[PDB]
Amino acid sequence: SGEYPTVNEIPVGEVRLYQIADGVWSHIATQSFDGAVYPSNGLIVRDGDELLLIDTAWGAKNTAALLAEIEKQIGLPVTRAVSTHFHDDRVGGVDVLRAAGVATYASPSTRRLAEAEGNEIPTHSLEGLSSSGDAVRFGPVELFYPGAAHSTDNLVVYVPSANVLYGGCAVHELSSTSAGNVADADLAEWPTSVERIQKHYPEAEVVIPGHGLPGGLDLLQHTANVVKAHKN
Ligand SMILES: C[C@@H](c1cccc2c(-c3ccc(CS(C)(=O)=O)c(F)c3)c(C(=O)O)[nH]c12)N1C[C@@H](CCCN)OC1=O
Ligand SMILES: [Zn+2]
Ligand SMILES: [Zn+2]
Repeated sequence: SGEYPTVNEIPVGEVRLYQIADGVWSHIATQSFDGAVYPSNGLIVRDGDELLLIDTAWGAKNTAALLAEIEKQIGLPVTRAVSTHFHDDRVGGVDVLRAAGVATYASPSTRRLAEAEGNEIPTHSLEGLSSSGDAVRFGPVELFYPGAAHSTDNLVVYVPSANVLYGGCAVHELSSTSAGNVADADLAEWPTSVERIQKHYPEAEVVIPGHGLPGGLDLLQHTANVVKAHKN
């Protein structure tokens, strides 16, 4: 009934949308992994009479449910998707998208990592993002490569019309007590990468983490804090 939906409020397989700003929504889904249930976020950005999707809903059936929820709540076609790193909460569902008319994109790094680790593989490579600090425009967003953080390939997304910063899994929610799943993380580089985000997007008004509740710019500093304390 209007608050941001949390992990215990979304059964695995169902998707909810949350209006962030005019023409900007997050999507929230839940998934089981190693015997625990986790929420995850993605983004939807209105692109004229089309929609740009950022990240899958963490699995094929969740991503089919995402498409159905978008048609119910928004009713515009998803034409393009970007995955912001290679893990299953970002690319799991790319095959569903690709069979539903969606052109799927990721950096070449993400594509190579997804292929090597047996995850689903976006079709199109996003050049111009291979050095930290790089930025490119993609429809109504800017894609930014901050450097290694949660993963070496992680991208963040800015919606300039709304000053919405979608951090993906390089950014954690304020309640987080650790740096999440650090399997592929670079804990030493992560604070430097967060500093790059902070410097590049100082006018962000909403910051959305890869998992959990959106907030303001404090999510970036909180992320740096928990990552440094995790590493130590
Ligand atoms: C599929 C993904 C994965 C699965 C399950 C959980 C997560 C979490 C996670 C965990 C805890 C918290 C709460 S908290 C900040 O308070 O600790 C959280 F917010 C997020 C993250 C993330 O942190 O983004 N991701 C997860 N996987 C799998 C793995 C693949 C490695 C392949 N080489 O790595 C990875 O990320
Ligand atoms: Zn990840
Ligand atoms: Zn994640």
